[PDB]
Amino acid sequence: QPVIKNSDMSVEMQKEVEEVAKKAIDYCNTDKEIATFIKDDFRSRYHGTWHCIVGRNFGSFVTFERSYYIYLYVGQLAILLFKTG
Amino acid sequence: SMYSTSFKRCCKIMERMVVQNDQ
Amino acid sequence: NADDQLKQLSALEGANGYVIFNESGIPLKRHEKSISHEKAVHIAALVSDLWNVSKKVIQRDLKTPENDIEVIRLRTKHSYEYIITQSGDFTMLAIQLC
Amino acid sequence: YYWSQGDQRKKNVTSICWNPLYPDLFAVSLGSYDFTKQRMGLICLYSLKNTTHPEYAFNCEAGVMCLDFHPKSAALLAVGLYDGTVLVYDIRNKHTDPVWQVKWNPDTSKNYNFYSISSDGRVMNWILMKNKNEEESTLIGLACGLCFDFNKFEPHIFLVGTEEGKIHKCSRAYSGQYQETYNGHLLAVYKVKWNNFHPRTFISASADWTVRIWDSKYTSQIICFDLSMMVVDAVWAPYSSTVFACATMDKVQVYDLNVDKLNKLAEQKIVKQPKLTNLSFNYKDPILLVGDSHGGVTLVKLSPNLCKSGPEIKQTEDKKAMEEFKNVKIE
Amino acid sequence: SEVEDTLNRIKTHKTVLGYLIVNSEGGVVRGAFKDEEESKNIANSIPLLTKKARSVVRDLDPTNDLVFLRIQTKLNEIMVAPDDEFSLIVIQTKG
Amino acid sequence: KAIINSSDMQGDLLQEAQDVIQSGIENNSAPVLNIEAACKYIKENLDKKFGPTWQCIIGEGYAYDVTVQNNTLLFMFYNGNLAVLIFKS
Amino acid sequence: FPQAVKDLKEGVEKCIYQNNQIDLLEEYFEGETSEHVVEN
Repeated sequence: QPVIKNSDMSVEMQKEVEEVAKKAIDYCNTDKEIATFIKDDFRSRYHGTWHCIVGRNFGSFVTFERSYYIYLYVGQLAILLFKTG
Repeated sequence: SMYSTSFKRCCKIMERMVVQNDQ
Repeated sequence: NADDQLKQLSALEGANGYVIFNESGIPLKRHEKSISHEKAVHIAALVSDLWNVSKKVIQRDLKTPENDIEVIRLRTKHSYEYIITQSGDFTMLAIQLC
Repeated sequence: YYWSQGDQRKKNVTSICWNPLYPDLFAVSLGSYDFTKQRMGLICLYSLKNTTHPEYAFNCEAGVMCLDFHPKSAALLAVGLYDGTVLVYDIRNKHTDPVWQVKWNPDTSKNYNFYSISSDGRVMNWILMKNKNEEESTLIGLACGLCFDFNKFEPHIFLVGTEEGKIHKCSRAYSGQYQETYNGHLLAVYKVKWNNFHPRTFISASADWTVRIWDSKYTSQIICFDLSMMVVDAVWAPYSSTVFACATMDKVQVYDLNVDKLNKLAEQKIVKQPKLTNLSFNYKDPILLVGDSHGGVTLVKLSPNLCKSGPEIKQTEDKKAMEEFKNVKIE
Repeated sequence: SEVEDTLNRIKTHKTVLGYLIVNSEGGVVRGAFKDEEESKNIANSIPLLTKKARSVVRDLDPTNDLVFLRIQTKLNEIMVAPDDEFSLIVIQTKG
Repeated sequence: KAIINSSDMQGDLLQEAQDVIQSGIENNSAPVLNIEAACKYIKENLDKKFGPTWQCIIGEGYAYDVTVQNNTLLFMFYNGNLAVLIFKS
Repeated sequence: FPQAVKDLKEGVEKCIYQNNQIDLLEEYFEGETSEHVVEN
């Protein structure tokens, strides 16, 4: 059950975020593998440089491109995806 | 020394490696 | 299969904190948070991920697939006992005295 | 179900005992008739939760009997050899007459005395801190019987049933201080125990299948009770009930005098293997353990006969007074 | 020598089906298995889960170490004795 | 009680990083504190001081995997059990 | 508001009681605490 907490993308790119997150959950049990799945997926479909953090007790402060940021909860995991470069 | 320490571990290892669930 | 049995279960001597959590990772009832609420949350999340790893392994290369977890009861002697009992929706955990 | 047959398919159980230091630990002794097997003599040790086979043993070609353990805790092991000698082993480590009985006398200050009755009757006793144990220390008491029972409260006093048909008493100060004889039924008695309860009550059982309640305070016995198989092992049960048991020929006859008359309260034949040998009750659970003449071990549990919990406990002194009343009745 | 004695006693222990002595690595020194690749996947990935297990048993606090991991399944029995250099696993019948 | 665990940058910036995490603790030192406000403060201070593209992270049990510029990375521990990571990208 | 949720929660009682019994059985591991007896 994805729960978006702070997103910047358009609704389509957000939907893609949650779909790729659901797929990564279906396939990979380890957070690193999930994050690499998401990051490589978005870096491949779009072009540039994406970064994805997956955690449970986590705060940060990052710069990011405009409409290229999401902070959400899929199931019970904290996914912070963004594009820098 | 490593062989003897592994032996000391393996002693109790076998000890409660025999004790399994029973009625 | 009722709150009467649940109260009996709480009355089971030797058990310190019971933790029932939906597979979503939600501790519904408890007796461990009754001592510290920050314990069962960490435990439920961590052990749900552990049970996912256990699913991977119960489905990896030696354990035939289509075989599910039945009960994973662990025990750290002199520390505590921690039973995991998977369900289709729930997961019964208990922190008993070893 | 732990039915041990380590070798002992051709052996015969001579003794079974438990450990107070480890309440879950039991040691058995057997005698073998077939020398074509592992070794000679026997002392086997094992716990209740350990594998059926004996976990630890002591290997040698020495026939060993008269086995007893260190009184404070299982740290030293004593054995009375068949040739009258005595040996002692550190547990925390890898004569023209045999000895009949052995006992530790616990002196907490140091090592604990050793008493061995020989097969002629004469008693020996000594102890030495060096256990490699040297029988140079020794004292001898003029003793006529074989199985010497000691007074629970006052360990210096002892009694015995002799083949001459009497039951002698004496003590440690003089071997000739008190040389009268108990004459409850005046028979050749070969077994003695003591009621492990409040009184100074003991029991002595003869070759003529007669059991005898030697109250230390009396010269005439209390209840001259009577039953076949009283030559053989007798025992006080580790319950609040004053339960008695005799056992031969894969058959145990059991008395609960706390709930019924002197007739046998239970009896059981066993078809597992013939000719039951020595037994053991532990206070913890009624998993009674027994050996066979074939050397094997077995156990059963009959919990309904555990305890009655009202009449056995505080009415037992009243019951001994009632036995004395039955004596006044005999008169 | 004690590794030899314990391997010997495990072999003496009836109801064992597949013995598995590994080092702290994924090296099966000896194995009573019909196929070795099966034991390979285990003696490799099970040490990974054992690293996870020591991780969590210390995540509690450095109060105890993983002395054993003895699991019993419907079909058999996976005894695992974590050892300093070794790991003593055996597939037995769960009797 | 600063316990530096992994260092990559220069000792001056080390000292200032410690001072800034300390000041953040004092800015938020109460059971109602959140590590997020101190994180904002750390990152923004290190921006306005040593340049942008800083990143502050605070917690005790977690697992990061991030890309960092050389001589711009620090991770450390507190007797108060505060594991603090900072890095420039 | 779902009471059937609480009923499904209570349904775990059988497995939970069996697991309590299993934990009681597997309470204490074998203790072989180090001890030295006169070491002579």
